Amino acid sequence: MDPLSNFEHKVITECVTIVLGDAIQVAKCYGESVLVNAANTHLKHGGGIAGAINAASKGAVQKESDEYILAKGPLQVGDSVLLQGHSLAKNILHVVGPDARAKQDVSLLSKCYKAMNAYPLVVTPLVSAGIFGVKPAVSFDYLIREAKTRVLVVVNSQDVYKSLTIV
Ligand SMILES: Nc1ncnc2c1ncn2[C@@H]1O[C@H](COP(=O)(O)OP(=O)(O)OC[C@H]2O[C@@H](O)[C@H](O)[C@@H]2O)[C@@H](O)[C@H]1O
Repeated sequence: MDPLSNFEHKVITECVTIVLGDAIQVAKCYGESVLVNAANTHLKHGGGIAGAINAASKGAVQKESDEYILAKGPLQVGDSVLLQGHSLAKNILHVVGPDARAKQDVSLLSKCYKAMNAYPLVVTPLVSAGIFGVKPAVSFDYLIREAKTRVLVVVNSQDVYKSLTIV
């Protein structure tokens, strides 16, 4: 009855556990979880996890996101918005990490990860660690520092996983 017994994982803190795998697969195991999307300011879900989440939703995520942006305008870097879960999770928290390519302030990861504490169980990638160019260890450091809730941080690369878990 513990989904983590079926996954390669390491307990990091009493709050945070890191899992090697696919964040969408992990979130599907926890019906009351919130799944984080590593988004951009306009919720245009291209290429990384965001595109996978949109594909998993058969486009419904993008349609919702389109509507949201036209109603409310774009997010600022470091902001987040809770949107529907689309049967992937209870809800999807779209979080806008800093894009190092744009020279944005990496410390805005503090705000990103703080936004997760509103929810009792969160499944998240390492925000800003892919297309956005922030080192996985930097992103993980922020998460570890900020977490005050149950967080499953999920990494799809064994190489990233081992870089973060072997001490
Ligand atoms: N399904 C997944 N499960 C877990 N980890 C994942 C998954 N897919 C990607 N990753 C990893 O999650 C981290 C976050 O990577 P990105 O998705 O590229 O996120 P980010 O760097 O915040 O870039 C966001 C930007 O990319 C676009 O998808 C998004 O529209 C935005 O423009 C990276 O280490 C990436 O390899």
